[PDB]
Amino acid sequence: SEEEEGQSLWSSILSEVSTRARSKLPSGKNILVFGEDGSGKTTLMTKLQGAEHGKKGRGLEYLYLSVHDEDRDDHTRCNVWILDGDLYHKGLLKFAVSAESLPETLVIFVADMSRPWTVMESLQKWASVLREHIDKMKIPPEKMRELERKFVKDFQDYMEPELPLGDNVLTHNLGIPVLVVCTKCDAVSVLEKEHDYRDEHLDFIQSHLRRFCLQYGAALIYTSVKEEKNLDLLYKYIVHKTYGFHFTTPALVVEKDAVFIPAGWDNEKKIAILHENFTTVKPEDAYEDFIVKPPV
Amino acid sequence: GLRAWTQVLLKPGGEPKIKNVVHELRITNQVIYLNPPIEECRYKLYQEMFAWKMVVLSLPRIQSQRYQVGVHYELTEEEKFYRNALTRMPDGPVALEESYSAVMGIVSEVEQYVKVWLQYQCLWDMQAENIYNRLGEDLNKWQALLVQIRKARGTFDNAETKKEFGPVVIDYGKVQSKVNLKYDSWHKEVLSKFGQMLGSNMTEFHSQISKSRQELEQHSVDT
Amino acid sequence: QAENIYNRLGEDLNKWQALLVQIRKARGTFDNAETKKEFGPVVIDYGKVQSKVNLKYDSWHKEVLSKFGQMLGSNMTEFHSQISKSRQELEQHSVDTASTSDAVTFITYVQSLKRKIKQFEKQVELYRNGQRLLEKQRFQFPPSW
Repeated sequence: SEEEEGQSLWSSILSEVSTRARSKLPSGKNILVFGEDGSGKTTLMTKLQGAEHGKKGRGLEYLYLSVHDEDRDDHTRCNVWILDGDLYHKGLLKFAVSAESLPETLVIFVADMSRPWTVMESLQKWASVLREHIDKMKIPPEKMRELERKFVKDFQDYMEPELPLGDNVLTHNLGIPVLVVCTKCDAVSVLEKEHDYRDEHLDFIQSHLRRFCLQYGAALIYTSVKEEKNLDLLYKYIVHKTYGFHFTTPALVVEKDAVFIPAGWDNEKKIAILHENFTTVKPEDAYEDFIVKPPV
Repeated sequence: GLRAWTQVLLKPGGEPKIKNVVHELRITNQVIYLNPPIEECRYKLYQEMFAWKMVVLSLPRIQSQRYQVGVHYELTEEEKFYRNALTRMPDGPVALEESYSAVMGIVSEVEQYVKVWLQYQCLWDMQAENIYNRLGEDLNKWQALLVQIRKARGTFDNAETKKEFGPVVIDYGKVQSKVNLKYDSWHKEVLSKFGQMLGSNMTEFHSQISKSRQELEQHSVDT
Repeated sequence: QAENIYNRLGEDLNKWQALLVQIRKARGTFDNAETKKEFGPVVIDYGKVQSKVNLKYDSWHKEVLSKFGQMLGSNMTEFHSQISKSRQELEQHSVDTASTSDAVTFITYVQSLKRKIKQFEKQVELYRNGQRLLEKQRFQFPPSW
């Protein structure tokens, strides 16, 4: 009766007290790791979780990565979703996706040198797939617009990690966090000399990748195939987005092996400023024109 | 194999077997972090399902290439192992999709039971001084507190603990045992606090009655 | 003897923080997944008495946390009152004045503020560490907090 009402009201008062304070921070979700077929990035994501496993799972994987930061020391598990290799697995990925996952939507990608031109193409394929999922989501367009506004504000909030918008900026106006990495990074020297490919072509590819990022919204990432550059920093930016960690690392531009351009680290003009070195690489040259593939 | 995994969720036939779920609580600063963690249980269930699928997937591909020679090895997914049959599934992707969906459903049921358990997290969360301040020394407040403590005790009838959450049998036994201990402790602490409040009220009432009786005995009303 | 314990604790702020850390370590001495302290071939542990004493010691630690919370709230409130007075003084200050008495008062206030800046910074760093520790204990500031 009223005694139970009072006891449960005390329960609710303490519940409000705990909810106002003991909420700690965000957890659970992780980014859309758009793992592609034949990526070989199983161990890459494993080292991202600090592990080493090339176990080809049931297509995709709802991988686990807890995170306890001693300021709170509460392990924040990550709903790591490394995308599969089957285009048939699209619905399962959607089945893996969720409306709340849409509320906690973040994206992830990498880039291996071997079919890096096709990695642009496969990235386009995965982006179209993500758009297809978003269409399949069919969410509240007002809530979608508000979330897009928040994401655009965050993009505008990209200050120095140390209004006027580009036409291609956020062209893939997904409205979710996006990540792009650089796989097979140890092979660039083999690509540049052993494969004798132009390092100017490599730079132009990086520029076109940055352009695709400007379309999308994924910052450039320092990464090493063997040395695993900035993987801790990768998780750091990940927490800065999701867990809201106090990101502090300055961006890196000069080092190609550790090319981490964060959000706002280069404008479209700064992309064009980076495009100044593309002398032999004409701006009208195709990525197919900048592609290499033997039919062996 | 998809049908068999579906049965496991629910000579060619076979029969798989899996362990039970790691049901538990925690004491992290007296904080009930379930043992194993829910994310850990979901990942372990994913690992078990992946093992069940890799039972089929471990089949090597048709090694007819030994007749050929000259080129470097081409042990692809479907080349070395049985990989392309995943795409070539005759029932379509519905089997693996339903497996993932059933895993999600089991995880949702685990989450529901876990929320039910964690509804007692405020039992550890109880700020007793703030509770005493909010309730106050109202005699009706004390009576309602006693009734509410009785009701809370009545809502804690624990006989069986290990609520088997399907194939991941939830080991709710020890968690429920620690929870019953914590509920008894909360009830006893409420009994002690209400005893203190009621003793103060009874002492105040006795003092007031003694003062009135002494006033009547010293100064007679019919003086 | 909790009253004597509080008297021995006193107004030591860093002392209170260290005592909270020690209380965390001591509570960590209590508690465990198992119940029988099975150290050695013949190792036991009175699990039920351990649970009851764990309840008692948790009550003691929570009471200590509440007392330290009251003390830390007093310290933070004193810091807040001092900060309000300092903000008012900074707003009303006029450094570029040729008046001798006003300039002397401003210079004395500036010297006193420079002196108290180190103590205030120590108190603020201690308060940040203490807030983190209280959250570690879940010592949430109340609505008045």
